[PDB]
Amino acid sequence: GIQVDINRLKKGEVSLGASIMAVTFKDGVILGADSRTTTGAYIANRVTDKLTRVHDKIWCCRSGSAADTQAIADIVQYHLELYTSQYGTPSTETAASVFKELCYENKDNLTAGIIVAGYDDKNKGEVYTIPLGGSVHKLPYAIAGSGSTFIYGYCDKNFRENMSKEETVDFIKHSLSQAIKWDGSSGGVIRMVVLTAAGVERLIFYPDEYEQL
Amino acid sequence: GIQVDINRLKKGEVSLGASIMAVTFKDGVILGADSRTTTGAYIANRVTDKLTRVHDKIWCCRSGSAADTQAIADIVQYHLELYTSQYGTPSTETAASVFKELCYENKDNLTAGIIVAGYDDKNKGEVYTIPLGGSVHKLPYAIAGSGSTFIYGYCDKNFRENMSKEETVDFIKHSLSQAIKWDGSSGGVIRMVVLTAAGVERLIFYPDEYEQL
Amino acid sequence: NSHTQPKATSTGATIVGVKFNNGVVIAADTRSTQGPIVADKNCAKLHRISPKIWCAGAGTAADTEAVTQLIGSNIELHSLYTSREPRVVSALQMLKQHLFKYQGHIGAYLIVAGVDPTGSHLFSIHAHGSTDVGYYLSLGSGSLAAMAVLESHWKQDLTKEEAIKLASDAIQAGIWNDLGSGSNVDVCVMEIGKDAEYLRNYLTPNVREEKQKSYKFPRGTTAVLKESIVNICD
Amino acid sequence: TTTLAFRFQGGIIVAVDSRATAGNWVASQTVKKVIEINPFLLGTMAGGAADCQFWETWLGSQCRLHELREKERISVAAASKILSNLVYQYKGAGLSMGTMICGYTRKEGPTIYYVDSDGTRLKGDIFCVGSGQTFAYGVLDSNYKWDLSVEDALYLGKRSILAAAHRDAYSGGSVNLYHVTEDGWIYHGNHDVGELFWKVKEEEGSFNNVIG
Amino acid sequence: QFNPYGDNGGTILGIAGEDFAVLAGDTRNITDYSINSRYEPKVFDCGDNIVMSANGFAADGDALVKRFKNSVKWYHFDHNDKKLSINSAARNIQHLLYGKRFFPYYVHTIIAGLDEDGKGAVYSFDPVGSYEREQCRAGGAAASLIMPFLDNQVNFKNQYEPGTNGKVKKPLKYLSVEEVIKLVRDSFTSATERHIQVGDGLEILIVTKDGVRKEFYELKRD
Amino acid sequence: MDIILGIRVQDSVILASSKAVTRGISVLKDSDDKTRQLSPHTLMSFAGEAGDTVQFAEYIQANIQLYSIREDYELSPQAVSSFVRQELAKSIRSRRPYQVNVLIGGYDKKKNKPELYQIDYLGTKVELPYGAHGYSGFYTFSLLDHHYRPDMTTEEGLDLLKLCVQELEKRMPMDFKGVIVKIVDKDGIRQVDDF
Amino acid sequence: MDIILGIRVQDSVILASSKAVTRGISVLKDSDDKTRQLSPHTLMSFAGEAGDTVQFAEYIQANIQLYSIREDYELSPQAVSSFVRQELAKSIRSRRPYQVNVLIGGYDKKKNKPELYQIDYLGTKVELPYGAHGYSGFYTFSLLDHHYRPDMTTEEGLDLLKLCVQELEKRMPMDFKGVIVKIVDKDGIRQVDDF
Amino acid sequence: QQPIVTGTSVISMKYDNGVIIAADNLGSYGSLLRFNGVERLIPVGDNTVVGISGDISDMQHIERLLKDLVTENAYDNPLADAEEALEPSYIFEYLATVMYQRRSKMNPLWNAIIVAGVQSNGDQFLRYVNLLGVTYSSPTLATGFGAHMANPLLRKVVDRESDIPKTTVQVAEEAIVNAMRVLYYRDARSSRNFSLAIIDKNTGLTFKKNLQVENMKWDFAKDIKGYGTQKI
Amino acid sequence: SDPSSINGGIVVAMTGKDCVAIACDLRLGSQSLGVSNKFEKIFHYGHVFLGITGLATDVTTLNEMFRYKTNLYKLKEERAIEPETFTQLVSSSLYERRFGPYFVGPVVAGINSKSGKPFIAGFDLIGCIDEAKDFIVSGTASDQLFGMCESLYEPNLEPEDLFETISQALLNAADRDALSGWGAVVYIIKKDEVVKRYLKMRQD
Ligand SMILES: *[C@@](C)(CO)[C@](*)(O)[C@H](CC(C)C)NC(=O)[C@H](Cc1ccccc1)NC(=O)[C@H](CC(C)C)NC(=O)[C@H](CCc1ccccc1)NC(=O)CN1CCOCC1
Ligand SMILES: [Cl-]
Ligand SMILES: [Cl-]
Ligand SMILES: [Mg+2]
Ligand SMILES: [Mg+2]
Repeated sequence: GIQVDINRLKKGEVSLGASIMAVTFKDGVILGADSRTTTGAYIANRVTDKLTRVHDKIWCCRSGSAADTQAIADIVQYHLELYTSQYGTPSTETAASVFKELCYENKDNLTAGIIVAGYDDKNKGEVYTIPLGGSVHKLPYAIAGSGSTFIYGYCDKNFRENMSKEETVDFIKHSLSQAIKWDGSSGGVIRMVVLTAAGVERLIFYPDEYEQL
Repeated sequence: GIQVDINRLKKGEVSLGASIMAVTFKDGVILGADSRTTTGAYIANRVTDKLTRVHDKIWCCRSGSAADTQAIADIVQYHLELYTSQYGTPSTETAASVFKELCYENKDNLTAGIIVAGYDDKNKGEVYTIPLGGSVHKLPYAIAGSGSTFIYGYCDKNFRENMSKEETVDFIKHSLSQAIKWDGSSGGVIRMVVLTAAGVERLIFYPDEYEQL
Repeated sequence: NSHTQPKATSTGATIVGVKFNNGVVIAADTRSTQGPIVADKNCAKLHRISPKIWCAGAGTAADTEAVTQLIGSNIELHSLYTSREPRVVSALQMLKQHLFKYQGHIGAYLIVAGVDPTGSHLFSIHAHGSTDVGYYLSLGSGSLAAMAVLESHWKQDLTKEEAIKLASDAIQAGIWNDLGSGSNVDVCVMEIGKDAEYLRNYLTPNVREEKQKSYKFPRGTTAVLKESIVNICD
Repeated sequence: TTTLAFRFQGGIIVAVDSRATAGNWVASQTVKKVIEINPFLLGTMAGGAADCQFWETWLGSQCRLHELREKERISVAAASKILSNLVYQYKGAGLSMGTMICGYTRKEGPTIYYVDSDGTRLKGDIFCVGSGQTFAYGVLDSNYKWDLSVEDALYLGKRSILAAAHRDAYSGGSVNLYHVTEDGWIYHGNHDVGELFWKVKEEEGSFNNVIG
Repeated sequence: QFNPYGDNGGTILGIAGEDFAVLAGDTRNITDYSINSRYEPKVFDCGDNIVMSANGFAADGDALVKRFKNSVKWYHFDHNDKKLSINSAARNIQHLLYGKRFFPYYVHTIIAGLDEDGKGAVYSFDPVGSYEREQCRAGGAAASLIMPFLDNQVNFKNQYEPGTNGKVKKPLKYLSVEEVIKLVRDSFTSATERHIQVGDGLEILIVTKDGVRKEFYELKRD
Repeated sequence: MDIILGIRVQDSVILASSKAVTRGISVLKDSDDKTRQLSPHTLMSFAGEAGDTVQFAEYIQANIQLYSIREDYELSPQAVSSFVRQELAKSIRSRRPYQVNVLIGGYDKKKNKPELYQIDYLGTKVELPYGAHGYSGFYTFSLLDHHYRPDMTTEEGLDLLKLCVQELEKRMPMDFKGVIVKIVDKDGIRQVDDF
Repeated sequence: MDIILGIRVQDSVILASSKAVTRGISVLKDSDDKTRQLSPHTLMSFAGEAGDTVQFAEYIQANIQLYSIREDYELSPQAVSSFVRQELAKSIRSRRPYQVNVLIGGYDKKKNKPELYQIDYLGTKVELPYGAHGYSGFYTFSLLDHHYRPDMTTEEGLDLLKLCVQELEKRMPMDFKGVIVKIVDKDGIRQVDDF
Repeated sequence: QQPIVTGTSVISMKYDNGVIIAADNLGSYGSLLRFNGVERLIPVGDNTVVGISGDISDMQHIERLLKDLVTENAYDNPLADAEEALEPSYIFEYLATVMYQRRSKMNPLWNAIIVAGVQSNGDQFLRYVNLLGVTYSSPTLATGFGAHMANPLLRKVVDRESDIPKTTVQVAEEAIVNAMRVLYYRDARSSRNFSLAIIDKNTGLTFKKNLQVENMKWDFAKDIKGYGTQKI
Repeated sequence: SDPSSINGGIVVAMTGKDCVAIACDLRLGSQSLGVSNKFEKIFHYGHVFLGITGLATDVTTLNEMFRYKTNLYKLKEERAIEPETFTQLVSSSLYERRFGPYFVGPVVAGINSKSGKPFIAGFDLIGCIDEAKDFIVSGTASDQLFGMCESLYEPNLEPEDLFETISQALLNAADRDALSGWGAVVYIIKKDEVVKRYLKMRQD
């Protein structure tokens, strides 16, 4: 029962309670997220961007504490920029390792549920999930945030490997639509980020569309 | 989270954390449930019957405290038997009202999440859900128990009104299969009870079948 | 680290920030509270970080003034070092990393706004070190009263005069409906290519009415025991 | 509060302050802390204002019913015991009362009874009750003799309250004096500390700690 | 865990003259930092030339006033329509309050009227029933702000006759109804400035032998 | 519960200090001297937490004696009291503060005046005509407000002190086993053996 | 706290009880008699929670006096002590128990023997040659183990008692303002006025 | 004791000929938005509407009391549908009595309630009561988040008593519908679907079900990137 | 165990026509026990005046600290510190102890020697500056002082009239507070003369 994750948060701090997911597919990987930020039952920001760049084609989805995830993501971006200056482009695994190192070594003072997703040319699309404990788990797709509980059933039944871009976008849209519908901590617009060899594409979807799916 | 549902229980008492649901359809209504009973992380009973008869064609699904739900169901069965002796067959609404009265008036001392389901000839299949507070909610279908959180997404997307018997059985089987897969408090066999004009039919489904759905 | 001071001043407030065509505007009320008591009836909640970057502050009054001055000091030295006009993202980054380091014990909640060579910017910073971006933002005890107005009347492509009207209307909603906020409305407009104009007491809708009586005492009313000339000179 | 009453050659002196507080907030400077039960019986009040005020006016009703039923004025011992038996029934419930039942009867003579809210009931010649009781004791004990005159005894009682009013932050306002004889109680006026302190300082030459 | 009390703010003020008495009180009702109502009266005519106000927790305040109004009604029935004197009303209220000694009405009560000699009277009560007649009393949220001002202006405290070396005090005298209303209006405008829970409007109830008159004044709404 | 008193008169300062040392339900000693001589014309009495009192008193004593040797000069009572206050003012914000209250009675040879300072464990200094620490003050202050005069002699001060001790012996709950009295004047420090 | 002692000798029972009544930092009274006569040859001393002590003592006193009138006969000390114990044994499991400890000293006229019973607030009765309640026992028991003999006279018992009071006055933290001593024997109850 | 299944804000205001009241159709189970078909406006007769927030089980208890009150009033009452019909002031005072009695037994009905209606003489009635038994009246009234966000907006239309005759039903309903949108933006336990009720002295009771929040502004979200420095 | 209300005390400051006034009570107690009636809470460094309420040990410590700092200021700057500058110095010094603060409520008062403008200011315990045209209050009877000042105060009072207003504000506030009173001192400050008066008040 996951009131406990919220329970870990510092009193009166902004909460990211979220509906975040990353899905690998034929051409690469797609990250998806809602846009709601809460302070108790008040929505502090209804148009938040929870998908954040740590490198050109390595992004992450943030959940848990807004402050903690931002501080971590900023440090990771710094590490990978310094890595690139010396050793060239880092692997998605390398990025996940830097995230893990920060999350694990500071597991008591932090509340950060992060999904790392990136595109290599050799390794194609990859997804690593990092829960509260600071453990790393490489998966075909990953879901996280307060709203993810409501779509474990749906996502497990509907996920297939080697999907197309349009299919994966529909999979993420339908999933987050349900997570938003049931989770009060999730809502607003559905942001998405597409990572392929072609480049980086940002997508957005509004309530009027996804609510009536 | 689910904790404050389980945080309600008295220390050391048997827990009925569950995956229960009732679904109306063309010919009547079907009740469904898992068979797991826990004391912490130990499974006290792996073959429990959570579907219980309060009248010929009025049954209920039990979740929460095993002791509390049993005590309530026994009292309701007594009331409806006495009702039948004086006024004839009670409506499903009447049964739900008796459940509510006990749950609401003793809301502080009880932990009982009950789904009531019955078949009239006039009213056909009906489903009433009664959560912890003691409120009543009449619905086309209902889900409850610790494992229901994981299938809100799936059930909302897949439920249709006026389904057939075979379709409804598949809907319940696939749903509870997922709830069981993700919820540690749920498991064992999937029991079902079919309520129609034809009569009462009991169904059972074993892990080897439903796990690999 | 000390887990709060109750004695420490922590004013109720309504501060807002609104983006427009060629810049950004911020506004605030002018009430400072001590518990239920109004300590200052006309304080200035709009602070200067740099000439064209300004900062509205709510929460622990000492922490907002102290953190805005410290970062403003370091921004000035940074501007001199780099021979460049300071950027809003630099103030944002320096503020959040400071606030995060202290884990929320510095109770500063800020709306940062300004213009720089990159353009016009509007951010909010919370005590624990999280930051948000927006076209319209509100903090303080009257943030909900203000945000209600902002959600009702805000649109894309606001003019300068429309943004000032929307901002002051949002502050007024806080003044009237929130007990933590009151008195006057301060405004600061930061347009691109122009000097930032600080409009102290832009509105004064809460003037004290004439008293019914004068309480000037007859001379000699107070009983005195001793008089003595005090030496202030050397 | 500060209240006292002592026994001496010429009867009983009773003296009280008039302050009432709610924490550090001075709520009143003009509270009557002596209750006039009957022409021969007095009661002092210290502790919870409502508790004292309510139950001592109730005590007066019980004393009236006694003299109607028995055709005779109630004894000081019996009156004090009605109050002490009442508060004992409420023991643990959180009543806060520090009282003194002072009076004269034929069979008893001049008599003083200390009665508090935790059930204690004591007969005695000298008692000081309240937050400033220790301050009053200091002056009273060091100047007390049985052979004091009515004039000197009245002053010592007044001066002992004044001492407490000065030092104790939760005592002050004004001094109420009473004198109890074989003929009943006699009121000896309300004395504001505002004027009384300076009058006493000048005439007595005391209070040298204060800037004159 | 359930907390049965709440703070509805506001402040009240009673002053007594020679042949009259006033009972004022602001009309603002609040919870925490929100305004519930800008005009919610809490000073009531209770009959028999008695005005009453029970400031603090409004639910308990309303319950008490309601019960006292009813007490007046049954006093008439049981005692041949006899007029309830202000001193008798005061004692009756003490028993109402002390009746709930172990689950109190969280209110500061003030009543005002004329005594049996036709002279102005103000009585004030604590939450559990201790009462006292006074010339002057402020109660409620801004009581600590207003009360010392009244000590100075009504009872002329700390004021001495000029030139008398602080020996002769300023003599006590009754104030006119015009002078009293000036002090009330100045008390409430000052309290509105410095206390957040006080404002919106002021309602004064004046009590003379002729009856009960009302006066209303605007206050700052911030 | 530990009694320490002080009375400044015309030409001297008189300090009285209880003799009892109690631990649990046992009076371990009834002849304890709760004072240290800081300098020939400066005396400090003390009371508070066990151990802390003597450790603090002796630490101050050592520092004042070090100053006297270094400068071949006696520090004024005002100077000593300010030094003591600062040490307690430091102490209160330490990891483990000294829980000690003191009275400093001294005779200033330059001014030819007696001086009495009352300092609590927080570092709160006040010069007074008469002073006391602990529960003693609740009785002695009001008593001295009445009976004290500024122009009294040393003998009148001792009778005034007897009046305090009598009152304390009458109304205090604990048996403090009498007091050791010491006088500080122009001729230095001496003890009254029969009290 | 309060001091109540008891010594049974050859032909009598001697009870000693402290005179002090203390509340807060003030000794309100120094002449209090902490005992009640239950019957002509039975005396009960008491100590404990304020209010409870006297309320309990008088309640027992009334009940024993009622029995005496009804039967025109004096109850034996053993019978009285058993009655008192049962009342305390009921009390301890009540909503609000009597927090009172007692000593019952009596002379049995049928046996011609003195008897001393010690009962605590729980209802724990023991017959003893010497007894004490509270912190007093921690000193007096070992002292009496040494000096007590069973065949002592009343005068020898009073000297033995003086020895206890002296020790308590020396080593007890609180001033209990001396004791009131009473003797119970074949001729009834009497008070020693000079102690 | 605590609320389990809960209902959020109830908002309301007066206008020239009557009163308007609204509330969304959500029954929250903590952070879970569990029930979506919950009606929280309950009409009593053809002249009163009771809007209830807080514990839904306690709301259903109050429903039954009001239902039973209509029945009881009809007993031995030939003028039950005329002069001796239930007034809004009667219905409110009953509820207010119950709420204060329950709090006084340390067993409160957890709710916040607003009784809106029109009296027999044409006067507008609008008054609030909650779990503590606290009551107040005002031209605009709201519960929960509504108090913080709706009231400010509704008071811009009707700031004092004298603004009531100047406010038409069209203007008033527009303000209410706007307020419901703002609550959907900013209240984490609110839904898009809601019910609205108008009680007019001339046209009577109009009960509107299955309304939705519309004309929402979300387009500006696409321009918002990152949380500070991020450009992509 | 609330540091700000163990010893008790009050300070108030006001402005007038070309003048300022600052006043304080004389009480120092230990909760209920009154200990000293000579404990002044107003100090001065050159022409700048500082009043301090709160925990007495910190009042003393801060006086000694600001005497220390203003003396070094004068030696290096070769001039006396001004009220506006001193106000900033007090704010800095208090916030330096942010997470272990002095439990005080200081109040600055004085006239700028260059411009001649009357100046007053107040602080919380961690150094938040509260500037005001009219008046500043501090101490255990701050609520009372706020009430008295708001009603009695009017702008541009002459030194002789200002004395009466501040004195009446302090006295009547102190009499409604148990931990304040026991005497009072009022400073009237003109451009180049300063008068100090001790008030007669009730000694309870
Ligand atoms: C000296 C002065 C102090 O001990 C005397 O002992 C006097 C005795 C006289 C009055 C008989 N004692 C008090 O003044 C007494 C102190 C006290 C307070 C509370 C409990 C025990 C002792 N003061 C009071 O009782 C005040 C009297 C009012 C001011 C007239 N009353 C209160 O504080 C009340 C009621 C207290 C209470 C007791 C039991 C149950 C419920 C309440 N409380 C309030 O008024 C609360 N509040 C305080 C701030 O102002 C708004 C109201
Ligand atoms: Cl964020
Ligand atoms: Cl079971
Ligand atoms: Mg399982
Ligand atoms: Mg005093």
